[PDB]
Amino acid sequence: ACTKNAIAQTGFNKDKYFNGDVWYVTDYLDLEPDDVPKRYCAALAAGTASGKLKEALYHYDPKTQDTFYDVSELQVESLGKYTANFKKVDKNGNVKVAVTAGNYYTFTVMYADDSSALIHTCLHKGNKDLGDLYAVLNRNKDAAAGDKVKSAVSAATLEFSKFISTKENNCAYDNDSLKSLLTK
Ligand code: HEM
Ligand SMILES: N[C@@H](CCS)C(=O)O
Repeated sequence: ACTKNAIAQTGFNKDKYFNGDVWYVTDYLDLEPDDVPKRYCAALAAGTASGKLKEALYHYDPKTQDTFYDVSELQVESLGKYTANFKKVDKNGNVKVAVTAGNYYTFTVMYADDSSALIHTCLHKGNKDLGDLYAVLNRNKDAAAGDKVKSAVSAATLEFSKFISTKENNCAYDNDSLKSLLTK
């Protein structure tokens, strides 16, 4: 279960974050890691399509090859805090699993600038029991975390040394599909 009420960045710039470009997860902190953690790579595009906030997600497990995409409309709870009903889609946006109540994640932007971000997310999916996840994002895949985002990790009272890096995972990313999914 999730346990954190993450605080959104003061002065969060939504238009800059939701600009249609891609964010890569470079490091993450899972508060309830499984006994045997599945080391996935992940990226997202966040944008506005016809006035609606949207996110497209990409997950890739470089060992199992499991690969899946999602698209969500985001609903606003407050500035920088969203609730997202996801639908699983193929890379082209064709629906594989429809939106359903109880399948959603919350998403809080704790820090963001031009090139980096720190987010919190809580996933709810069926009758699964999932926990909090923090993620460091960068506009450049596998970019080393800079001082601004690392300081934000500290200011959130988290220890960056506890985060798991994706940068040495032999990750590959379908960024063109992520961008085009924003309309789907
Ligand atoms: C490296 C970072 C991440 C890892 C290691 C990771 C891992 C996973 C895993 C193992 C699952 C399968 C859950 C299950 O069904 O048992 C999953 C699903 C999911 N994750 Fe992540 N995740 C990451 C980042 C993110 C981010 C940043 C978001 C939201 C912005 C997100 C949203 C979701 C959603 C919505 C699903 C369910 C998709 C579906 O069933 O259609 N994940 N992730
Ligand atoms: N909260 C998720 C992290 C990946 S989205 C989990 O419990 O595995």
